[PDB]
Amino acid sequence: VQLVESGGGLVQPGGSRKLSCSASGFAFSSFGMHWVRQAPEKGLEWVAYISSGSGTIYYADTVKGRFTISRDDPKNTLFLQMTSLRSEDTAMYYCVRSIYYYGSSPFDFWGQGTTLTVSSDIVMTQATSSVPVTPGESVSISCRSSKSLLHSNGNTYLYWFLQRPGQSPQLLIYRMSNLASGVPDRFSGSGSGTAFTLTISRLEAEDVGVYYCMQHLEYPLTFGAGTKLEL
Amino acid sequence: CTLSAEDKAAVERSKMIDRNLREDGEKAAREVKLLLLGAGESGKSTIVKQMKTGIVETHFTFKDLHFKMFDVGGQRSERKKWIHCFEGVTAIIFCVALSDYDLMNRMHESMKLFDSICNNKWFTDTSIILFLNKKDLFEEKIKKSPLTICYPEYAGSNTYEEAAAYIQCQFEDLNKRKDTKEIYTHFTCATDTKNVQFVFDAVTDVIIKNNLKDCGLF
Amino acid sequence: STRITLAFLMSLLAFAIMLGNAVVILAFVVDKNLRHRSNYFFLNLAISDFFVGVISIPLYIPHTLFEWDFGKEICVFWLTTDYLLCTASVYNIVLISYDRYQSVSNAVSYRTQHTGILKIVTLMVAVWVLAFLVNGPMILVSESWKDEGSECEPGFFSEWYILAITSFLEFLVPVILVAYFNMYIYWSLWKRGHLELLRARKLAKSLAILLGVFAVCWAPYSLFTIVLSFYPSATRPKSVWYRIAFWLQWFNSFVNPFLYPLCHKRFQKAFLKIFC
Amino acid sequence: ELDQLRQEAEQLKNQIRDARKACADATLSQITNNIDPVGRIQMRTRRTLRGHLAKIYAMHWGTDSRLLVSASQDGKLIIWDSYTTNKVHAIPLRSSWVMTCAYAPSGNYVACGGLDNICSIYNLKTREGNVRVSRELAGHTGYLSCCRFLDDNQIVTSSGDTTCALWDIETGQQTTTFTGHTGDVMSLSLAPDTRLFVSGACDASAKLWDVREGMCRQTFTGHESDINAICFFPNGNAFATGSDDATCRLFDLRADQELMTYSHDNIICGITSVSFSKSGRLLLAGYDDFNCNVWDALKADRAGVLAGHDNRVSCLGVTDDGMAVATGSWDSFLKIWN
Amino acid sequence: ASIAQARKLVEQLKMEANIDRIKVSKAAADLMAYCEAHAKEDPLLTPVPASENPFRE
Ligand SMILES: NCCc1c[nH]cn1
Repeated sequence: VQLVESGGGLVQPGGSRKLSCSASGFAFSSFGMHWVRQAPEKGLEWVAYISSGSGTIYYADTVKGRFTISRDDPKNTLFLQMTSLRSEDTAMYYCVRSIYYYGSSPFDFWGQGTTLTVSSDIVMTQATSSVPVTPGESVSISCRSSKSLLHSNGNTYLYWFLQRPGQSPQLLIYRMSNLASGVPDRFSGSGSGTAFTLTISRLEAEDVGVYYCMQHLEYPLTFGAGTKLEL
Repeated sequence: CTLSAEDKAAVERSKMIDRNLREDGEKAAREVKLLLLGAGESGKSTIVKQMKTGIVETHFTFKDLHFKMFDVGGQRSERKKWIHCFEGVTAIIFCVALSDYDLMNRMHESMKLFDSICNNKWFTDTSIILFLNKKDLFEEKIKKSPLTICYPEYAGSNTYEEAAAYIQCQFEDLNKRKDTKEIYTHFTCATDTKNVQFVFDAVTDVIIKNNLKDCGLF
Repeated sequence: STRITLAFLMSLLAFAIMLGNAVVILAFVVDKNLRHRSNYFFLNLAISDFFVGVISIPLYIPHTLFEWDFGKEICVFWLTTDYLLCTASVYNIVLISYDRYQSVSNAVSYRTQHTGILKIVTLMVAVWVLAFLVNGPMILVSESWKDEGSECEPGFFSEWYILAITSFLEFLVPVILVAYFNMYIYWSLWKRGHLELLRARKLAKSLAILLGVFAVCWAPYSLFTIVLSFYPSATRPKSVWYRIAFWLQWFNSFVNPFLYPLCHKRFQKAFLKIFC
Repeated sequence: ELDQLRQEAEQLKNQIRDARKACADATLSQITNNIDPVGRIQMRTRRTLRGHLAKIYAMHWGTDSRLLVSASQDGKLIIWDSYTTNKVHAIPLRSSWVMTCAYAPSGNYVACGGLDNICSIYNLKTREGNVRVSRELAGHTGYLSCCRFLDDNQIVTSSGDTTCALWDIETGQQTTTFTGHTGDVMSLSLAPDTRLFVSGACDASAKLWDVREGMCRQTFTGHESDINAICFFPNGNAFATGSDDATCRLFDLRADQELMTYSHDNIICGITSVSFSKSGRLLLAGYDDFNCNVWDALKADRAGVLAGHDNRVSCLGVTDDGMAVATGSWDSFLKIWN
Repeated sequence: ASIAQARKLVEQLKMEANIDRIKVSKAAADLMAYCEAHAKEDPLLTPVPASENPFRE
């Protein structure tokens, strides 16, 4: 299972570019795909989403109209066509996969990312910016929403991502209190409909990074500000 | 529509699975199904070789028609507990050896098994294709051995003619549902070649008569 | 008086047509197994007869029985829809017969053929378009030929060549096609096939009824209209026998749900499950 | 001399029969004579799961009582979400002849078998978002009739060669073999504590076996034809068997006898599936007459009929929480009743 | 041959004949007590309100 991204570089303003995402090692024909961009110093930001079979396509209002998404199943490739690039489009782009069924784990795998440099929405807020803590202690991170994320079916759509310095974001807890595969049980998460917390019991040297809380209740998907952890 | 994004995506996935299931079913409904039923290795391996574990499946093609043949002679279990799984098969193929009449007699067992299969409550509309075989060695034996061993009540010439016809009529008289069932008898052999054409003609005749029987005619 | 009982008889006939075609349509829409070509053709025939059961007879009853209820624009619409529906039913019968002929002739390509919903929709739309184009435009053009308060008949009923061509294209070609498609089926099985004699007799009998009903219910009225067109007067005053041939064609819409969709042996399963 | 051994075996079985007769002081009906009947049970079809294209032969509820797996001769193994009508998974089988299916208690694995004499185990919770054959257990001589999971590594199967087996999934070898039946074994059920299990065969007799030791603890014989279904009472000290003679019989482990018989004169067809309910008060049994009957377990009366199928009912099951009862028949339709 | 089968059968019968059996009345009473104790947790026996059951058509 791996995703390799191509494109990026330096683009003159008002031009156009194409980004490619090649998936090898899994069934690309049954996974919905997302393009997510991150500013060089700011937090993550959703860009676009394409369903399996290209039935439904969703765009962010920031780049709505001048962006196009597409996919090719026999070649197992995902294409993004960007037109009329402005100075605000510079970013690191990530090609994320997500499969949707009962008990699934969306956003489990993230791509590597490609850099590009140009020469009525739920507000997710993380008041904390940096927490200095020593290894071996328990750390709590608070994320506050602006709407009730709990739904009539009982599910609470809150995702926690950890991005280590120099690495792509990693999924930890996909839905509220649902640990993902491959991570230690020492991570835990809880919430009360509007304000949620992430608890780490025995912090180690590998927990240094930035934590993001994301909502998936309705499009457009909104991220939160970074919450860095320092030794 | 009082649904979340993930629920809508799940509904889309289910709708996509429905299309694949329907497409697979439509493709699988265009194939001809044959059930091979021998009796004590009575030439079963001879005819499966001429068409290009418990159950064996043989898939082949002839004149833009896909034939799937099921051999279930290696089950060695109770037949009544799984025979209903083969209801709806397009046709049944029966192999009878003509050279075991001199060989408890094998011909009587074959007749009993044919009676059991033909007058079964599940195969009340499927047609049986007979494959009376081993004609050459049958003639070789009938030259120096009378047929009266199996049939005491038989007065006929000791030749290939007037003797194989008697066996064919004896096997055909076991039918009791002549109203909706027919038997296609063929005299094949080890060196015979046109068996596949006979199967094709029998199958297309069955298909025509079934299509004209569903519509209310016939 | 006789008007009340006649109106009751017409209402009973319309109700019977309505119920038969509604039952056929309900059976088609309830079950998802009836998604073959023949089932779609039966549905089209049922729709065509159902619309006769709702549009033609109810408007025709007051017009002849009690008092006039038509002016100058309703009559044209009634004539156009009636002719369209009758021709559509005839063409649907021809299409069903042709489908049976294809099933009998080449059964190998019949099974392995993949049509799709688009082709079936195209066939049904073509049937309806051809049903309209025979009578609609000609009636619309010839409506002006009538003089003042002429009775609701197409304006070409005194035109020997136009009426001959219309009757030809509407009845003589379909009956010949049905007769040919109903004799190939019997001859093919007679060539291929005592059980033999009994099955041959259950075919000759079955195919003759389908052709016989179509010929009997559609021949007389087509003959009176052509014969009466030669008289110097505008057609002729209607006798008793002329008003029987008129209603004989509408009786074919009542018979059709009993023959084609009811003996399909897959609609009976739909009928039994829905009712019982 | 075999005649002496046969005579001594006859003496032993006569002694066993006399010992059984000595302990039968009162029937179940006499004790349950004074109790309030359940009354009339009315169940409605909450959901209808469609999408199969052939005869459905088996099904099994999940541990969460929300997901269910169904098997049909179409060649598909479909995992449905039962709350909605969505299809979670659709697995294509290698062999279209399938007669049983199972769902692992953990929810990761699903097993199926049939006329191919091989039990295929698929792993659902994998990477790549795909379902692939995890294991293919072979070694049986007759058709596979049932399969049940003890854990993620051990399975129990029964075949038509008059033999049951306990397999280890990691190494596909028969860890234990249970023999002694003289007819084709058609069903089995595991105890709630997963230490004993009962199996019914075509010799009109059921046998209770010990998993760990591997020897037949007990045998029961009260039927007159082939036994097609079996299931433990929720307590774990009794079980119910259904046969082709239109009768269900409740045997008890401790008393080593049969307690109650459920039958009626209007019903004469065979029985395809039998399952209890939570607390064991009700007993639901499908029949060949296109129906399913609900019997009061303590009494012998009949509570209701679940008549919503147009063909022979082949399987039915009750959730672990008892909220719904699912039925699958020879027509391609699954119906959930509540 | 058949001698081994007869020996296995007689050994199995001998093993089966050595089982202690309780009275039928005690077993029936235990079954009745188990059925009565868990009667309140039977959604099928006692229909639940339309809000409680997840299946609501
Ligand atoms: N061709 C249909 C015209 C008609 C029929 N019956 C009465 N009028």
